[PDB]
Amino acid sequence: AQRVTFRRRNPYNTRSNKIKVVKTPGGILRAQHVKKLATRPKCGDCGSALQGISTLRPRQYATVSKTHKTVSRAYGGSRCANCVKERIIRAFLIEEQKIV
Amino acid sequence: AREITDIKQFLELTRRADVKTATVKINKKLNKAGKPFRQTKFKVRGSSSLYTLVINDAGKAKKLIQSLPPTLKVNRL
Amino acid sequence: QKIAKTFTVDVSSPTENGVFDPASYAKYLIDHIKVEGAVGNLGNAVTVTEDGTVVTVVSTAKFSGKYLKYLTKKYLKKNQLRDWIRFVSTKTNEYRLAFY
Amino acid sequence: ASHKTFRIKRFLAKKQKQNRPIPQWIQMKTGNKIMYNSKRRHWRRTKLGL
Amino acid sequence: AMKKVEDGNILVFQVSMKANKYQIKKAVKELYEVDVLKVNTLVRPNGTKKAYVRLTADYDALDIANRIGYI
RNA sequence: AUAUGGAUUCUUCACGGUAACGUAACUGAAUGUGGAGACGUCGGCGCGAGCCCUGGGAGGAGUUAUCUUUUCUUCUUAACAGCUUAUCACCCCGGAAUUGGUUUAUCCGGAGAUGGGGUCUUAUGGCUGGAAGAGGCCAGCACCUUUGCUGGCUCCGGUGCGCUUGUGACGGCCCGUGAAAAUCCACAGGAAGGAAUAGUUUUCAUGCCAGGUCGUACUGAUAACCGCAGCAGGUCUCCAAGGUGAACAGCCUCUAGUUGAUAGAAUAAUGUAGAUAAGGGAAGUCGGCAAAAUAGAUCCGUAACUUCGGGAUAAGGAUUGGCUCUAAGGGUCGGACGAUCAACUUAGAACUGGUACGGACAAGGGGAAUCUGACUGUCUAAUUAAAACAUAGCAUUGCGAUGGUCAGAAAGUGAUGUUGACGCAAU
RNA sequence: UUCAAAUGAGAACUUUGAAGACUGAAGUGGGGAAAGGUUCCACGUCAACAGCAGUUGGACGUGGGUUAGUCGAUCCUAAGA
Ligand SMILES: [Cl-]
Ligand SMILES: [Cl-]
Ligand SMILES: [Cl-]
Ligand SMILES: [Mg+2]
Ligand SMILES: [Mg+2]
Ligand SMILES: [Mg+2]
Ligand SMILES: [Mg+2]
Ligand SMILES: [Mg+2]
Ligand SMILES: [Mg+2]
Ligand SMILES: [Mg+2]
Ligand SMILES: [Mg+2]
Ligand SMILES: [Mg+2]
Ligand SMILES: [Mg+2]
Ligand SMILES: [Mg+2]
Ligand SMILES: [Mg+2]
Ligand SMILES: [Mg+2]
Ligand SMILES: [Mg+2]
Ligand SMILES: [Mg+2]
Ligand SMILES: [Mg+2]
Ligand SMILES: [Mg+2]
Ligand SMILES: [Mg+2]
Ligand SMILES: [Mg+2]
Ligand SMILES: [Mg+2]
Ligand SMILES: [Mg+2]
Ligand SMILES: [Mg+2]
Ligand SMILES: [Mg+2]
Ligand SMILES: [Mg+2]
Ligand SMILES: [Mg+2]
Ligand SMILES: [Zn+2]
Repeated sequence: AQRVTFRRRNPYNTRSNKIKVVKTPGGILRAQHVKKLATRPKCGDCGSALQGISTLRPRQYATVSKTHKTVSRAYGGSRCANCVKERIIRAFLIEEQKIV
Repeated sequence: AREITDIKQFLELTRRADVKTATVKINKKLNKAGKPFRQTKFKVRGSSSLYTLVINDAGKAKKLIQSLPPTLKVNRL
Repeated sequence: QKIAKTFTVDVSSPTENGVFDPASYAKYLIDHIKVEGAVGNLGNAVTVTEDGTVVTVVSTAKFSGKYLKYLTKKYLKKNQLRDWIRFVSTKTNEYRLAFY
Repeated sequence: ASHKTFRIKRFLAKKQKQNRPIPQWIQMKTGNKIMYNSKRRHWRRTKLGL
Repeated sequence: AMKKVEDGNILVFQVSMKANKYQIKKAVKELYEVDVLKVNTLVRPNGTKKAYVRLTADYDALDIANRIGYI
């Protein structure tokens, strides 16, 4: 039945003032301010979420290694595999049609 | 804040030139369904991280305590 | 799967003053310990021995230190000994009566 | 409020120091006719207008 | 303030309103020949600035205080 | 700022996996492209966290005429870090009508379903490090004392249309489709820079230095703000225990907080506030003003009229406590049936009483018509809430931009206009 | 609201203890945004103020108190200026 308070000066329930209730090693309940959840990067062509890419706030990508931000393929962290497949098939067939 | 499970890398940390202090913690815990055993923890204070090695066998614990470098500040309990 | 549990009660201090009777105290537990229901179902499941200085209870049934303290407090109140005798625990499942 | 600019806090500091009684030794000076501080302020009677 | 000297190894000073933490640390080192761990500052309600100066472990604040002249 | 280790290079700028993609690293200028920042509301469903409820055990307290293996209370684990953990999505194999799969909610499949085997986001959870050395609960000892010492325990479970909150996949709605920018990252591109007795990567690990300035006390209101005041007024928001019950209703209690508002004595009239009345029942009064009556839930039953949606809780009836029982409605586990565990939901039957039972609290009066406005909505702050205003619908009027309507003292000046007749403007 | 003790020249009103009650988690609880500006805390202390009282106080006198690389401001842009 322990009640909690905000730990900052903002007294309103905005998107940047969300809290979670946790229990401390001291045995009491205390509010825990939580950052807004991240959004997965999306494919450039179809707009679907990219597989194999970490989900973080924009500034946090500068701290992680490059292996978390790309895929070992052309357009790795930009376009998904299916859209890359469509690009290659279209490129080959159109250029062949140009010759004929 | 970091745990190591290999003794070979533990001795390398004790001579990293930035380590000056260490502590030994003895814990009296119960195993799955047997008699109580003494558990010891070796904690190395690095510049950025604290490394903890935990071994549950007292026979190997005694050897590791002796093998610690003589120039390292070791705190017992 | 029902290994016996031993409870030891030391009455050395109260009997020294002579205001306590260890034999009667052990007999009270015989006629008041409930086991799987009502009183008197001690089918070689609860035994309360006596040697003149300590009280030993060994039970293979539902018994606990809290229940033992509960029955001991009832006996002390019956004989008006709450103002002198206190049921104190020294170690796990080992107890004593303090005269103070 | 707890949130205050530097200018406001500096203004409040001066008003605190001006709110004090007149020293007694000044009243014994030759040709002295000053008796009490006529500009005394209480926080609940007159507001600073700030 | 005297409690922080003997116990916390911290010297308390009144400083000019125009001085920042860099200047306070520099001034203490040359005035009293001591090393400074860190400096915390605040502006008092009367319009003056107070600095909490903590010396390094190699120095004792109490020995500095009685050498300055205040005990 | 910089060094070492590691990685890489004589095929100069890494390898594995059919693939989804994996990793401790693993050159990338101009320029270009893309992503994150970055977004409405309502509904049910899944999952998580805290809280609530509860079993065993280890301590302390309370009650003890009698009863109660009883009543109350303590049993906790931060940021961060390592490993692991997922609906959705995607990949490979395979080729489907006797169509199958599948949500509470009907959608999906030869543009490749079901099924078998894999990949990925880490919301979230688990274990470990942080970390028991802390914190919590007790016991045995010293003592004006600067105030202490030594001991133990701090454990293992269950449950859900629960409450609060977060989140995921979906669904409904619009002539309404529900910010911007700073900032960070990836890719495309290939300008340059580069090895053999030698170089390069500070997007891998470790190590070194620094992080200024201003705010920070307290009240936040029946006494710290505004109303001339320590004024029954006014003033934005977060946290939210148990019982009764549909319930953030009323009523009682735990934690915490108050016990403040000039008092004493007496009990006349008249008042203010709260109440009850024999018989009659609106005869009172401009007028049923005021008050009374009705009230929850279950079952039965329900007219004229109607824009077919309503009217409707129409109207009008019956039942309701306590106690002892019965019947039906589920999960999981080794393969045809058993064992075991855990939810309040509904229906029915006996017995029982001063015939009482939504027992306090809570809680619709109804019917037959006329005038008027269609409806919801809106205004005379401090005497008027209405039939007044608005509204959808209907109709008229101007205008094709060198224009209509309107603004400005003027202007190399403005609104409609990020507009173009399914528009703007004026009635 | 009541009893007793303590303090004091003086106590229906201050302090401590005991008892009886209320707010009943959309609180008379625990934090804040505006606004106020030292009202915060201790010691001393009662002429005036707290529409009775007063030994008490948000009163009077004298002092003490607000510590940040991580919470805000600072930076960005919104209608607009
Ligand atoms: Cl302030
Ligand atoms: Cl009267
Ligand atoms: Cl009409
Ligand atoms: Mg903000
Ligand atoms: Mg004052
Ligand atoms: Mg005021
Ligand atoms: Mg500061
Ligand atoms: Mg504060
Ligand atoms: Mg004012
Ligand atoms: Mg005014
Ligand atoms: Mg209910
Ligand atoms: Mg009557
Ligand atoms: Mg009658
Ligand atoms: Mg009449
Ligand atoms: Mg008449
Ligand atoms: Mg009426
Ligand atoms: Mg109307
Ligand atoms: Mg409505
Ligand atoms: Mg009016
Ligand atoms: Mg009116
Ligand atoms: Mg009209
Ligand atoms: Mg314009
Ligand atoms: Mg009430
Ligand atoms: Mg009450
Ligand atoms: Mg005060
Ligand atoms: Mg008075
Ligand atoms: Mg007086
Ligand atoms: Mg004063
Ligand atoms: Zn794509």
